[PDB]
Amino acid sequence: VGQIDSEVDTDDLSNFQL
Amino acid sequence: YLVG
Amino acid sequence: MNQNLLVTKRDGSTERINLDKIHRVLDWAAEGLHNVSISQVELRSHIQFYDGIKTSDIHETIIKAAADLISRDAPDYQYLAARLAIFHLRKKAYGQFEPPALYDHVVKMVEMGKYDNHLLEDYTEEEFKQMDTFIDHDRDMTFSYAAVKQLEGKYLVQNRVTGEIYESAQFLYILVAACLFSNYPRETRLQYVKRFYDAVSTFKISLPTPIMSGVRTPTRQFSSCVLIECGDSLDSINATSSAIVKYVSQRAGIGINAGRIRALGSPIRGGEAFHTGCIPFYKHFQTAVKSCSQGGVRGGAATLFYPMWHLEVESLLVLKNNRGVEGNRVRHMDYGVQINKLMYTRLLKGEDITLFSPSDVPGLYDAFFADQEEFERLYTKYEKDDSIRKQRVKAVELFSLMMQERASTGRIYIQNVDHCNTHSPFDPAIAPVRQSNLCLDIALPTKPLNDVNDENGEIALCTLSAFNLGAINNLDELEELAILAVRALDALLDYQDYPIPAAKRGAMGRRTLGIGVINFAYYLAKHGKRYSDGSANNLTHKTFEAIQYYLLKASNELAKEQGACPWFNETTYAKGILPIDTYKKDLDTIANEPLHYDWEALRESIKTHGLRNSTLSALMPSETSSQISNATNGIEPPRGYVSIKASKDGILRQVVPDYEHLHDAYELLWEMPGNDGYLQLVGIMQKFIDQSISANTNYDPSRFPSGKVPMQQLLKDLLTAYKFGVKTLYYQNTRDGA
Repeated sequence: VGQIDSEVDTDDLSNFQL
Repeated sequence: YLVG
Repeated sequence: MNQNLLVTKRDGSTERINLDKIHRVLDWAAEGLHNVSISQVELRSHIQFYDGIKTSDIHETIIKAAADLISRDAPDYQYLAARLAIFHLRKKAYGQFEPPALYDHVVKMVEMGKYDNHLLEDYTEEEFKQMDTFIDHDRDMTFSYAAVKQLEGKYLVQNRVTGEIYESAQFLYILVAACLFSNYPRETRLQYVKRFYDAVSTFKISLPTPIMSGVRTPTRQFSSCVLIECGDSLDSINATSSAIVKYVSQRAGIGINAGRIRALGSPIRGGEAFHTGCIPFYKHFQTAVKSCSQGGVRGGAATLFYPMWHLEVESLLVLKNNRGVEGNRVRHMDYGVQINKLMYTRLLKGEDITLFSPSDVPGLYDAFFADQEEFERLYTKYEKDDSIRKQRVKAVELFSLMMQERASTGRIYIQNVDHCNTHSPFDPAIAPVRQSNLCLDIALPTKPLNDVNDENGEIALCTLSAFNLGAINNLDELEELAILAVRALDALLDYQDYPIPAAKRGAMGRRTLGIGVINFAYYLAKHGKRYSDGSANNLTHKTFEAIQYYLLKASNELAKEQGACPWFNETTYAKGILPIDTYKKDLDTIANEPLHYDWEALRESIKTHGLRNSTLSALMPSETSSQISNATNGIEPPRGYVSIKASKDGILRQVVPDYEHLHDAYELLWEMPGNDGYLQLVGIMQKFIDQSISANTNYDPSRFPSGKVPMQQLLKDLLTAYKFGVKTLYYQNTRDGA
């Protein structure tokens, strides 16, 4: 079912705080 | 109570 | 010129037509409803009447006629139809509309072997005479058509060959009450029976299907789901399998932890041939799961859990991917990928994730669930040690692989294992939580079996119930309801039978219960909140603090009376730790509501007299229960205002509660712009919930460029969920109108 675009940006993620 |  | 239409009766055969009898009955059913046309109904059904038709078909036909007019704009047809169906169903079971006196009904049912004989032993005729005075058969008129369809379909005691229905919903409620409180002191027994009876007949408390269909009958099997943990050994594998077979033969949902099975390639442990790996065994668990189902595929459901860092993780993650070699696929079981802090950090820093067979990294598996510090230490240690078999994968590749598979199938679930251990009722060093159950709402301690009858094993169980947030007026009605829910369940724990020794052990040891809500969505609509803007954050906080506080008050009250559960000392509760002391800190940033309850008084009361039950809350999904009560399901927003069910008896429609006045108030599922709103609400609920919540992520391809959901959005939502302490993540739905 789910059709995705597999492009990932680690730079964007980087700054996230868990 | 608490079992003993 | 006397052109009649002969109705035929239950072998009493021939007789003229009674179109004025019919109208009377219709007229009656219509009483109080708005916008329903009795004539419309009559026209639609009279046209299909033929000369020697039996009366039972005249009823079905007027019932269907009414049911087929149900609509958003004419929702009182659901009551008109139900009331006709109820009426018919009365005649069908009793020959009149008026139910027999309770004692007579029970006596007749015990002779027929449909009700447990202990009912007459435990209660005197005078006692039954009195319960009968609590009963109100007019509450039968509050059910909506879909509700009656479900009661008729799977709650009421009936003959499944002949089709014969033997009872009315009110006897079901009264006798569930009676059985569950049958061992109470004569002094209070009947006051409890009445209070509960009322709670359940007025839909304040919902109860699972096995319970509502069986308690009162001769069975003693009421399990909806179990949690088994497989050790890394043929003995355990065998036991696990054995246990699954007994449990699926009683219709239970299975949650299996097979994370410790060593990886393909590992050395033979003196006779145990795990050279071959996890998959062959997974297959074996799937066949065990499906052993008592229809073709060898239809019915019998399980969810298998494994650490993200397991050495065969990349083979495991694509087990339900249909395009692949048959031998390397176990498609009919859902998986639960287990993740913690360090895994995500490796994703964020674009570093690698190291795979390892559990067999080769001493202390790693345990640390993973119980101590993050130690997991970090042993993890980095074993990364460096080149003696240790290992594999390196780019964390981004691994995460996307799992999200991809979760996206396509919708059935690749997440479990944040640190969150289930740092914020739990249990002490991780003695009784850690290392798996969930089938729908990812349960989180309890489990110990592997060494044989099916191993007395040192532990199997966790689903002991469930739920508050209708739509049927209470204020949150202070939850103190009475917590009492009644907790006491009834706790009684059930002793009432039912245990197929496997380790499942008795867990229940008697920790007396764990999972009570949650239903009707959340309708509750938020009546208070003018929505899921996606964050407008419901403090209300949710207020509502879940009240649910948890009263559950703990009721359980604490109960321990006073009858003693804390045997292993109460393994809980964080025992050590004076409360859910409000260990929740995930970031929640502070999205809700300011203050606690309204004396948590400190209860903290001491808990430390001193303990808890009857080791866990009390868990937010599970609920299709059936919800339907009977005409409520939105668990905490999920409705897909639309009218939901459709198929049947042999035509299309069943059910309109959301109070659509008339709240259509603009509801926020339908695909109207939410994204998942943040909802994930926050789940995080707030998780502050107070002992166990977990079956939370869903939902994506609509219309909202994205070229109709493709970005993997970025999928990871961001995943991280949003972890950041607000969400323990598990269940289904992922894709589409824009269903």
